[PDB]
Amino acid sequence: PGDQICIGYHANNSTEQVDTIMEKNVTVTHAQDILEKTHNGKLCDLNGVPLIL
Amino acid sequence: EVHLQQSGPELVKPGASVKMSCKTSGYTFTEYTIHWMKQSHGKSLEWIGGIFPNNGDTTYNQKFKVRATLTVGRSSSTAYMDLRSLTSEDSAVYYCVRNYGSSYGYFDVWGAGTTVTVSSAKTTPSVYPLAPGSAAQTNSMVTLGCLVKGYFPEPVTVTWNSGSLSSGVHTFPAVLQSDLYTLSSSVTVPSSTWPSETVTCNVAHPASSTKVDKKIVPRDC
Ligand SMILES: *[C@@H]1O[C@H](CO)[C@@H](O[C@@H]2O[C@H](CO)[C@@H](O[C@@H]3O[C@H](CO)[C@@H](O)[C@H](O)[C@@H]3O)[C@H](O)[C@H]2NC(C)=O)[C@H](O)[C@H]1NC(C)=O
Repeated sequence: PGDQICIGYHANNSTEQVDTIMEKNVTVTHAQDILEKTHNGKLCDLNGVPLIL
Repeated sequence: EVHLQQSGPELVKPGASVKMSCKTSGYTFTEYTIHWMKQSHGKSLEWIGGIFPNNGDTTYNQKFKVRATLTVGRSSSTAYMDLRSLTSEDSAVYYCVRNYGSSYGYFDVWGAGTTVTVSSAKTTPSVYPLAPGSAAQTNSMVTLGCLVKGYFPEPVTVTWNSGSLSSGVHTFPAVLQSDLYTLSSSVTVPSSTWPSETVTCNVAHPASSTKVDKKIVPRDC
């Protein structure tokens, strides 16, 4: 019957999970991966300069 | 060692196609990109292309994209280049070269050079000994000679005493005379050695399967 205003927070279709001390696998709206896990499996030149024996 | 053995000098009718080869040896074929360089006779070096053996990826220059084609025979440890529909333009020398690392690399081991000649001309020398004048002698040292005239195409190899004499020798560059090449050689020995010493001129022209010897006989007078 009356005008109203609501306070609320964001949500989305994210499936990204994150861990904490008290809880594991917490789905979260946004997360940043900070661990690199891939390499090119090759020995390469370093900044335009290796001696391969 | 890091040797790169490449194809032998070639002649192509204008409009035809060549396929010079470069055989790798002494290192692991599959670790380095092989490239081709063209040098317009005594002028400037041009980059043609590169190919990495292990998977056969190619990298071309704008200029040669069309006319050129790098290929690689992994079992053969061999890199090939193919030039299609040639002109006078392509008459120059082609070097098969190993570049060290990638896009930002230096060419460390350069091959000999396959030299291509593009002319409609037929394969064609004649060797003439050069004994000094009957009444004139250059003092302490006698200059002797050998004349190669009227042959095509380049090149020819001139040796003195099957190669054992390598000292006073000058072999001059060939020149074009009535659309044929002509060159001369000059062996210089001490006046006492000649005519006592056997001075023979050994000339070879692969393109015609010709090998000739001429002995310098003093002036019959
Ligand atoms: C967050 O949830 C993920 C997904 O369930 C958890 O990873 C999963 O952990 C289970 C074990 O509970 C893994 O099962 C295992 O699979 C191997 C495959 O060889 C097999 O030997 C058994 O079935 C074994 O139980 C499952 O593979 C794994 N899934 C993925 C994608 O890694 C993870 O444990 C959870 N994180 C926390 C903090 O609980």
